[PDB]
Amino acid sequence: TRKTYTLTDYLKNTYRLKLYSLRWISDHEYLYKQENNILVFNAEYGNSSVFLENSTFDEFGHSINDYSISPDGQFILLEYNYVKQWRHSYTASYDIYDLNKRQLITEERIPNNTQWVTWSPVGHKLAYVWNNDIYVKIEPNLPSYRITWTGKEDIIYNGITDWVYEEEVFSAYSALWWSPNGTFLAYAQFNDTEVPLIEYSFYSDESLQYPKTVRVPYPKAGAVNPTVKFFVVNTDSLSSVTNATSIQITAPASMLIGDHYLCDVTWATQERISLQWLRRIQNYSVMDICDYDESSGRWNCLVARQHIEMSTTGWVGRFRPSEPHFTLDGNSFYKIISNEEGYRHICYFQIDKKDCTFITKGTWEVIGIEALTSDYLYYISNEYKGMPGGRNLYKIQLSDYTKVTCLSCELNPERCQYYSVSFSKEAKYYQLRCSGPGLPLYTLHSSVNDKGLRVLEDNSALDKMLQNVQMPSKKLDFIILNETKFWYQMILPPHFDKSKKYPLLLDVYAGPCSQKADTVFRLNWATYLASTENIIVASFDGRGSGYQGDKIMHAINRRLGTFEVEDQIEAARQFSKMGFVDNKRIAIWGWSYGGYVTSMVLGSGSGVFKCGIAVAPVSRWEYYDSVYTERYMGLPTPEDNLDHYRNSTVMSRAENFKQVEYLLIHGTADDNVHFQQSAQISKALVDVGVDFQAMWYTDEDHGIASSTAHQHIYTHMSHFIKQCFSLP
Amino acid sequence: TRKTYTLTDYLKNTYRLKLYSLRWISDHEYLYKQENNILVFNAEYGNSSVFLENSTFDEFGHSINDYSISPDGQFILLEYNYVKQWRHSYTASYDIYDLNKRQLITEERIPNNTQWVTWSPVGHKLAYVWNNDIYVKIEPNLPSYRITWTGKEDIIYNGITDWVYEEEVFSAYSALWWSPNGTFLAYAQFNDTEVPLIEYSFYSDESLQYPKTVRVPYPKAGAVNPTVKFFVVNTDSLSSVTNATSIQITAPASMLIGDHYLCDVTWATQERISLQWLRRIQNYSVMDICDYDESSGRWNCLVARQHIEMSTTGWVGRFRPSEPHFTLDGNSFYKIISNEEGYRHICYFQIDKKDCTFITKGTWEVIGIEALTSDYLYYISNEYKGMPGGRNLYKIQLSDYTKVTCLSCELNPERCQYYSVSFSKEAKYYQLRCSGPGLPLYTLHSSVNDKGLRVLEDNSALDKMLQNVQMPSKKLDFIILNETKFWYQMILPPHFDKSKKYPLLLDVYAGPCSQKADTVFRLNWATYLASTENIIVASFDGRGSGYQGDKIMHAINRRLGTFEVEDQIEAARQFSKMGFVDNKRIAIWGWSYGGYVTSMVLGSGSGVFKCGIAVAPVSRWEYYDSVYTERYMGLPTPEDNLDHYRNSTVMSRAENFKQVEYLLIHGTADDNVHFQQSAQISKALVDVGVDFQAMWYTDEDHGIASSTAHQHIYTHMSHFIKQCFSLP
Ligand SMILES: *[C@@H]1O[C@H](CO)[C@@H](O[C@@H]2O[C@H](CO)[C@@H](O)[C@H](O)[C@H]2NC(C)=O)[C@H](O)[C@H]1NC(C)=O
Ligand SMILES: *[C@@H]1O[C@H](CO)[C@@H](O[C@@H]2O[C@H](CO)[C@@H](O)[C@H](O)[C@H]2NC(C)=O)[C@H](O)[C@H]1NC(C)=O
Ligand SMILES: *[C@@H]1O[C@H](CO)[C@@H](O[C@@H]2O[C@H](CO)[C@@H](O)[C@H](O)[C@H]2NC(C)=O)[C@H](O)[C@H]1NC(C)=O
Ligand SMILES: *[C@@H]1O[C@H](CO)[C@@H](O[C@@H]2O[C@H](CO)[C@@H](O)[C@H](O)[C@H]2NC(C)=O)[C@H](O)[C@H]1NC(C)=O
Ligand SMILES: *[C@@H]1O[C@H](CO)[C@@H](O[C@@H]2O[C@H](CO)[C@@H](O)[C@H](O)[C@H]2NC(C)=O)[C@H](O)[C@H]1NC(C)=O
Ligand SMILES: *[C@@H]1O[C@H](CO)[C@@H](O[C@@H]2O[C@H](CO)[C@@H](O)[C@H](O)[C@H]2NC(C)=O)[C@H](O)[C@H]1NC(C)=O
Ligand SMILES: *[C@@H]1O[C@H](CO)[C@@H](O[C@@H]2O[C@H](CO)[C@@H](O)[C@H](O)[C@H]2NC(C)=O)[C@H](O)[C@H]1NC(C)=O
Ligand SMILES: *C(=N)[C@@H]1CCCN1C(=O)CN[C@@]12C[C@@H]3C[C@@H](C[C@@](O)(C3)C1)C2
Ligand SMILES: N=C[C@@H]1CCCN1C(=O)CN[C@@]12C[C@@H]3C[C@@H](C[C@@](O)(C3)C1)C2
Ligand SMILES: *[C@@H]1O[C@H](CO)[C@@H](O)[C@H](O)[C@H]1NC(C)=O
Ligand SMILES: *[C@@H]1O[C@H](CO)[C@@H](O)[C@H](O)[C@H]1NC(C)=O
Ligand SMILES: *[C@@H]1O[C@H](CO)[C@@H](O)[C@H](O)[C@H]1NC(C)=O
Ligand SMILES: *[C@@H]1O[C@H](CO)[C@@H](O)[C@H](O)[C@H]1NC(C)=O
Ligand SMILES: *[C@@H]1O[C@H](CO)[C@@H](O)[C@H](O)[C@H]1NC(C)=O
Ligand code: NA
Repeated sequence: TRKTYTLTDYLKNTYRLKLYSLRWISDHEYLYKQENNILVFNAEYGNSSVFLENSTFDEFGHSINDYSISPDGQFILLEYNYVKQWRHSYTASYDIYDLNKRQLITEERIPNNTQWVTWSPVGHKLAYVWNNDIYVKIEPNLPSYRITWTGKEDIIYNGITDWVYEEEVFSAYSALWWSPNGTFLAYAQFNDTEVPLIEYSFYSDESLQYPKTVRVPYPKAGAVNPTVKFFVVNTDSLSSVTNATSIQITAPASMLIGDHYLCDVTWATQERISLQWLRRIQNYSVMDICDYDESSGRWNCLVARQHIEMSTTGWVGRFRPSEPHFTLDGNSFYKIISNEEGYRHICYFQIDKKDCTFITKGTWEVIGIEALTSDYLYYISNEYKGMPGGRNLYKIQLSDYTKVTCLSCELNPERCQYYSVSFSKEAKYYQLRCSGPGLPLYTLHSSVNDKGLRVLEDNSALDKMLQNVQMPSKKLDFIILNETKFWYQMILPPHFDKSKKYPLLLDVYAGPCSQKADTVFRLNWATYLASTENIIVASFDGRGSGYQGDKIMHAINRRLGTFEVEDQIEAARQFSKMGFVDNKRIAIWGWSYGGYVTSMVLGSGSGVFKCGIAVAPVSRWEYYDSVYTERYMGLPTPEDNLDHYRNSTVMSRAENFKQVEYLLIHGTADDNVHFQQSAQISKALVDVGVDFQAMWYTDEDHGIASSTAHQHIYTHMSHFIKQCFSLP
Repeated sequence: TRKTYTLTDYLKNTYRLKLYSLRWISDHEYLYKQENNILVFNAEYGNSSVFLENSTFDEFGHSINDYSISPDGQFILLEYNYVKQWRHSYTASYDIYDLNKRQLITEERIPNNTQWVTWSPVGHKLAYVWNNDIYVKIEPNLPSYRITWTGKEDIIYNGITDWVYEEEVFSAYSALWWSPNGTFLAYAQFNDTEVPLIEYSFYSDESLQYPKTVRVPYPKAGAVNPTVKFFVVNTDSLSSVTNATSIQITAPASMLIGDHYLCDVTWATQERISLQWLRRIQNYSVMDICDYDESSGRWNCLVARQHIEMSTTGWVGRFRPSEPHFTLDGNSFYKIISNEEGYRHICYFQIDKKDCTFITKGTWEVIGIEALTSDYLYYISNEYKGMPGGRNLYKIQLSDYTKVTCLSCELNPERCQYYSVSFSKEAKYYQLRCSGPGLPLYTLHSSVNDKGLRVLEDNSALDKMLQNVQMPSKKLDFIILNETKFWYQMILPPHFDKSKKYPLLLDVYAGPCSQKADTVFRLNWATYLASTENIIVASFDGRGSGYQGDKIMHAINRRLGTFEVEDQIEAARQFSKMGFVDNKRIAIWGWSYGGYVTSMVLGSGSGVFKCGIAVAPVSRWEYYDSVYTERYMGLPTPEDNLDHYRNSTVMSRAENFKQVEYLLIHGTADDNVHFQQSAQISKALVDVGVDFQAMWYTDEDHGIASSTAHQHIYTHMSHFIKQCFSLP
């Protein structure tokens, strides 16, 4: 009998997915790491040469974390002393290696404790942030020019985001944007002076006698938010003036009237930048398009070029307004926006005309715009077979919108229903990355004729390994509720027999615009539960879920902890009705938003679930950050939505936990969902005399992702589920 | 069949011990609160009068926490708005009621948030501490005189202790000492300027959006300690026009050479005060005896009147040097010190002679001196039947030390083997309080011929209730380790059958000078475990335990986490070989020092224990406070005892937890054993891949003592022990 996929398999990564991570350096060449050597590949022919031999930095004296080659290929930026901060942020040391001299640069080094570094998009200028101020080096071995003098720890951030902008607005630590040819450097400045601090203990190595208190400016719902300013500096003037002026571009009057955010920065041309601003009530956004005025040295944004994007049913964008993609001349752009039917499609704008033209339509959504040439726009959508959980690449002819070609749909339709893409610098080539439902498959293609050039990685090694394993299967389908299709997936045990009754674990996330039913191939905890423990692991996309239009997505507007919670309960009831589920053994688990929904479900008194596990749950919306929470909830004030903030807490449901077995887990150094949130759940449970199981993870953050903690948490959870389900 | 003593019985206090808490107000009368009325009793005859009717404060408008009648009976201090701080400290509001004119004083009230208040020992003066400064009121209706002006939150403490002095030196918040007739007020001042702060989160009610950070000056082992000064003020010469003059009494030269503590203050006469000082290396202490100089207004401590107390085998005193008991003229005193055989006995000192004379001797110890007259000294000891865990009252004739009379031994030998005592003002009467092995028994006696006047409370009500419950029994016995007897107790299930095998829980504390094997009657968690669950609950006093001489007590000097741990393992090994113990079901548990020892035992690799529970454990001595830790461990420096600090941690034993089931529990707001200690244990177990059970208690302190948390922890621990022992 073939072995199963065991817990140790998952935790030790015995069965490894191979990737093909390339970095395009031109329109026809990419870099790829093979046996620690960096190789340069010709895309057209597939031949390679050694770009940088793996012995080059043997005598460097530090383990190199990552590298970045300058666009002109003259220098390599070496990243070491990597110290992680939040989801995206980290600090590091940096050295620059001169590739032509084959020599490390030892003068005017990037300082230690540098927060962010980026090459210009052309050539080899560098911008970096150190002690919250911006510096620019025109040449790697020459002195830096200081751009800002206002940086102040935890207070003023120049060219980097604060906590909430990193996590919820930009999905990045960086807050600087080079113009296309590197002449201008645009940047944001955040001011957190009056933003309250989250404070928590960090215990460190056992050698530390007194715990440290970590203090991070973090606006919880309704609290004082950071303010923001936007500036542009001419880097070509730095060597000519003692102190080059950063020119401010102010937000429009419609934004200045109240609290607001900077939510997008996109350069259109060498002398034109677009900015999107979002009101703190996030159903109203404004794009300004601003041109450099050579005579005054200022940036001016004509009101005739200003574009309003608003929502009557919810917030603007999936998580924020979408980015524009400008035509080469910068006089028009394409942007994903919600159409009159509530489906997200590509609209084409002229910069000085307010009405746009939709170039795609239908009951499906465009996921992203991937590339734009003079003749074609390339985008990813879930159109194919009406499956919201699939992804394919399409090409639309700009001179004739009726001509739309699916580039990926039929390449391998059994194996490949979920694609992403990486285009070369001017879109001459593209790499397709298939991520399921079969094993991932990486292929290279030429744009001139859309022909497949070669297979880059087909995971044949893993395929061979998996043939000797009793792997689970995945079912993706839908149920019909109130004449609406809602999609679900099930990870099914090997040799699945529909005449038997299986225990079921509902794996929940269910946040707004989430999607937990898809065609992606995963090797995870669920794989083990199904393969070794014969547990069905199900997920369901109910009201609030994404990629299916605004009627579904905006259903939870101002009402988190309602329909998305109810729909998970209803999904479990419908799974029972299917006949192969032991109704005495239904469980639920989730992380973060999934931890909140798990806890809300367990506290609902539905009687459907025996047990559940919440990891790093939100418990009360007033504890979570302003940008995310208010997007869906508005403000926690009596004039706005306080009543619902107060009605949607886990704590208020404490008495109902007497009916279930609950395991509550949280990292003590979670900067995102504060340990506070679980500390309040446990206290409410103690106060009503509810017994439950708990586990804290010392010094772990939201990811509980250290090697040892990751192994420990899944091991602890596995015991809990197995006990609940009476599994030996 | 009759009922057992259940978990609910323990948690809801179904079976209540009655007390008889009296307050002596003279040599002949005491106060006793009965049905919220305060009565005055005549000791000779037992007749009473109502002193204060319960309905006197019906319209008060605040719930009264406690009361304190002035020594002259003219006034009553009413305590309300009680807010607990640490083990002893709290703040409260106070009102004074005039018992003669039957009215509340509304003039010059004691302020809210008062930290400490006390009547003078004679009359009706008041001293109180507010905002860390001392105030004196000569008459309750008159303005206070401000004594100190330097008080500053968390920095300068006048007349109250800081955290470490409260917990580990004085066992009290007060640092004020009135002279016997109230002329002088002596006080200490603590300076915590350079003492580091422990910081931890406090979550508060759900409504609090951001957790608070609590910061407490707390010296961990080897850190900067508070400094201390001592002063005396004459309260008879205070002025409304001039600031009060406090006279400093400085520490002896032998103390000033390095870090030191003030460890005892005891008035001898109206004009003579004794002080004991202790070096930070706590094996050297000095008593000064200081006389008021009426012509200069100074306090002079003659060097000829200094008394040195030191230890070559350990520290000085059980937890600190003992208090002196001065004769009427103050020219001599009696003090418990360790004799040349290492047994603590009463020594008689002349104030100006170096050599003292021991008045008691033998292989047993004096527990405390209780009263002193010109003819007799009254003391409690464990001499009787050579049982270190029993306690009886004795008197010794001061003119002939061979004449020692036991006053409690034979009163009721079967019921009463553990006594404490409360004497009237000049020792004319005494109340005996028997606390086991039978139900507590309170009796009143006259000293002149040791007549047993009357039974005050015999708990006959509880006896009647317990007749219908299957109660456990208690065996107190000894084992021999290496020619020395060491005592243990077992709480044995009802109908105990030595032909059956019972699971066994070892209930451990095992701190230095601890005693867990005694004759005290207790109704606690162990009562339930034995009565209802048929578990034997054993405790053992091994090396380091108290009341059996220094050979045993000082065995762990400079070596915590060694012999006291080994001896618990050895006791369990011996119990496991008894015919009535199931060697497959032996568990261990304890709180604080007991949590440390439990964890050290579970990490020993002994294989004797299946499971255990540690509650608020110490895990590493460098995390614990200076005064306690250094008493036993010296300083954590390479030149002193660092090596042993480093090899006595729980964390180093983590790998050995692989073969046990462990439950780790800690309150998040424990100001004493910081949550940090358990946070480091859990991290070490995670790092070696050991699974275990955990529970945090949000906002609970060292006691985990709120009604709801208390019920929850014992419920959780009960489930854990029952699961471990396979009990339904
Ligand atoms: C891949 O092969 C091509 C062509 O075979 C290489 O391009 C150059 O080809 C000329 C022939 O005219 C040779 O003289 C050179 O060796 C090549 N140029 C350079 C700059 O090396 C190409 O180099 C190969 N690409 C890689 C990445 O190895
Ligand atoms: C960041 O914002 C704060 C206000 O939150 C600014 O601080 C104020 O500055 C003015 C001086 O121009 C003072 O009069 C106020 O006392 C300050 N207010 C507070 C609350 O501190 C600060 O100048 C801003 N910093 C930057 C670089 O823009
Ligand atoms: C470069 O120019 C900036 C902008 O004028 C200077 O920043 C100002 O510095 C002064 C005092 O040092 C402050 O009063 C202003 O509030 C600052 N303004 C801003 C926008 O930061 C900066 O100091 C100059 N650097 C040098 C070397 O002169
Ligand atoms: C990058 O773009 C910038 C902005 O358009 C160019 O700078 C301008 O160059 C023209 C010459 O064609 C001058 O008339 C302007 O004075 C320049 N403007 C500014 C603001 O500097 C720049 O030359 C381009 N760089 C390269 C390398 O082509
Ligand atoms: C202790 O606190 C109370 C409440 O602050 C004080 O009571 C007074 O009455 C009301 C509320 O009960 C307050 O608004 C007044 O400010 C209080 N002041 C006075 C002068 O009556 C009470 O006075 C405080 N006691 C002392 C001794 O300061
Ligand atoms: C308490 O004791 C003090 C000190 O012995 C007494 O104060 C002395 O009293 C006599 C008068 O009989 C004076 O001659 C001394 O000068 C006083 N000394 C001081 C320091 O004040 C005091 O009388 C006693 N008080 C009571 C109420 O008995
Ligand atoms: C008090 O205890 C200390 C520590 O046990 C003793 O310290 C001695 O003196 C120095 C301290 O640096 C050490 O080098 C010696 O090794 C210690 N002597 C020993 C262990 O015998 C000190 O002697 C003690 N004091 C008394 C009065 O016994
Ligand atoms: C966990 N799910 C917590 C609590 C509720 C929201 N949340 C977040 O972390 C929100 N931040 C993001 C928002 C989206 C989706 C997730 C990844 C992210 O990068 C984009 C950040 C969570
Ligand atoms: N056992 C728990 C923790 C950790 C180790 C010492 N400790 C104390 O609380 C020490 N402080 C005292 C505890 C006991 C015995 C002494 C007097 C006491 O009041 C009660 C405080 C020391
Ligand atoms: C970075 O730190 C190291 C070690 O402290 C030091 O030797 C080096 O000079 C630093 N580099 C720079 C660029 O400051
Ligand atoms: C934005 O939301 C608020 C609260 O729901 C609402 O009052 C306002 O009308 C909305 N704006 C738009 C354009 O829908
Ligand atoms: C007790 O009795 C005596 C004499 O009978 C009496 O005078 C005295 O006041 C009484 N004491 C009390 C406290 O009632
Ligand atoms: C307290 O001690 C500090 C030194 O730690 C000293 O500077 C200060 O004066 C002291 N304060 C008082 C009131 O004694
Ligand atoms: C008493 O001392 C304080 C503090 O030094 C001072 O403010 C006050 O003026 C003094 N009062 C008199 C009467 O000297
Ligand atoms: Na009697």
